[PDB]
Amino acid sequence: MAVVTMKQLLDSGAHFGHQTRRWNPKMKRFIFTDRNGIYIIDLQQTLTYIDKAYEFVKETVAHGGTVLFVGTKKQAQESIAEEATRVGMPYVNQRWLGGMLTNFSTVHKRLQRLKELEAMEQTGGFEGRTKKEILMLTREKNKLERSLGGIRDMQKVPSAVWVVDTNKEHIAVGEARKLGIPVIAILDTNCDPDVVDYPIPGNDDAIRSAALLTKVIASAVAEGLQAR
RNA sequence: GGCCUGUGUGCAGGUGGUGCAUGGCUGUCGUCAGCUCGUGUCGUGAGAUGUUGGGUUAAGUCCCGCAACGAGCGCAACCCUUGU
Repeated sequence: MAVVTMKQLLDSGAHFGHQTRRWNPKMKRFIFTDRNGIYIIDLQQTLTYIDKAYEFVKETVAHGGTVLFVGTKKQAQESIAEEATRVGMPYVNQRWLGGMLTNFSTVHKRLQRLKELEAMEQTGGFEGRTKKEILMLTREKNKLERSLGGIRDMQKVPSAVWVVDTNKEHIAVGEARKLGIPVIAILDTNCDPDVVDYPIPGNDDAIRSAALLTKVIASAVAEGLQAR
């Protein structure tokens, strides 16, 4: 079962991959052909694996669970932010700090610092805070927001992750597979299916495709919530 | 009770030794800006990362990046004096 299909999928350009000289030949299971020097992806496999991952995220969220959206790539980051802001789920789209989920104690302590600074802002304490103090702490708040702002309310150690461009975000994949978390991911030709559990073999270098895949995963988690 | 008196007894006393047994204090590299730690990660491991890289700074000062995130001692500032 899929909310979308080949037509409204390849309207974007998800069927594309990368050139024939940058690819993991584990992808052969998902290769369709080679055209214009790039490989083309088996969208039937993408549909059945979309169904797999949809059922996965649905049952996890219904049992009580959370997905971390990670799309630091420029091609996807704004869409990732949009869907994650809509559904109200944790996300990062600017940078992955090494240790977000495996040094989560420390990263959560710095989230507590962010909330302390936001309570400071609520108090509007500006007169006891000198000028360089105000400016350096605003810069620090902006750093903490750019990095962790998408997960202000996390305190989870979550149950799933949603990756764009494993090659770009190999740190999150390693942290997940080290801590025992499942990762759904957009598998392009340059990616590795051995690390991804419930993949989604689309394009990562295409903004429309990444937005579309984030949208269907967003809808899946929304229905997993509505099933509560 | 104090005070001495001696019998002495304990013992005081030693600027007598060892600063290669020691504290304390000090010098010194150097007021140089560096030295470290927790967690995480990499590595069989010693260890590495952080703390490297680009730029900037008097400065590990700060920024941008970055499997690192942070913290601490140091930097700077708080102090005195001089200058309106």
